[PDB]
Amino acid sequence: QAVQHVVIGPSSLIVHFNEVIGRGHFGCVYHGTLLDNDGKKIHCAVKSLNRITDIQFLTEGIIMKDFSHPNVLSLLGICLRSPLVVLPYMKHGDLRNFIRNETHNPTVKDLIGFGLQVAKGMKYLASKKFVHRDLAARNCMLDEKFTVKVADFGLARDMYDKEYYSVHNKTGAKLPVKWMALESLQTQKFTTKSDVWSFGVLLWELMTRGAPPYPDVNTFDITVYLLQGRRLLQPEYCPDPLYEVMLKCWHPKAEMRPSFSELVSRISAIFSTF
Ligand SMILES: CN1CCN(c2cnc3cc(C(F)(F)F)cc(NCc4cccc([N+](=O)[O-])c4)c3c2)CC1
Repeated sequence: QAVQHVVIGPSSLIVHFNEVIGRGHFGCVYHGTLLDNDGKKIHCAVKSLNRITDIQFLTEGIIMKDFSHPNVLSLLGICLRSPLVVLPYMKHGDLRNFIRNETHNPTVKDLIGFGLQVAKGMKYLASKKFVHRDLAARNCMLDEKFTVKVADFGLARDMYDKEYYSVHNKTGAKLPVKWMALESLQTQKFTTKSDVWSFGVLLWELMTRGAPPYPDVNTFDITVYLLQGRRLLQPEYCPDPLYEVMLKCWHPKAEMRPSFSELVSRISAIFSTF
């Protein structure tokens, strides 16, 4: 109820409804224009929540206001007036689309840096005891300054690409099966260590420039596949030490996996060497 420090004046926001920039299960995302404190016009992304009809409990992602880090998506505010969420505009869309685009030329070193940037955002989130539960290349955003923001959390949580989700049907939980840690597929619960397993998959996505993981393994078999110790193979252009980092993320023992803080050290070292 004490949300007032996040409310945006409706006469201070223009939502360009004719320009859908995204569609999630909870509602569309539009290009918008925001009048900032300094009185300057700024681009923004506005997310409508029209699908959620009854209940409000979603707004218990309001804790995202307290989050602040260059690699985590900030909340600009909410506009009441279907409640609307106002978020920064991300020039290059989701990380995975950006790298999949053949008219783009990210270098091998760009690709590793995107990876490090995510590692830093996850480091920050881990320390605030925040578990993401759906880290993947399609859920990171890339701004004009080519800064990666970890997204799809808090008021921005949604499915923007249902292709890779299963819906549990008993709990309604949305499960991105090919990004999920082994223990998660078995117990259906998520921890920082399961975020670390997903981060590994994210890395692999980067080095393949957004190839689909385990293309020849069907969704059912994925579990025995992992139980047998099979893992994603090294991409043609992934430096040996980086692949080594991926393997650590997928150790069958969660406690055995590196922290996000260790991942920041290792990737940063790799980013500088060569
Ligand atoms: C044609 N273009 C691609 C999309 N465009 C944008 C630009 N900014 C966006 C900002 C957000 C937000 F800040 F809310 F995160 C969301 C967009 N699209 C929905 C979306 C797609 C993929 C992932 C996520 N996400 O929350 O991880 C969200 C956004 C889509 C830019 C121009």
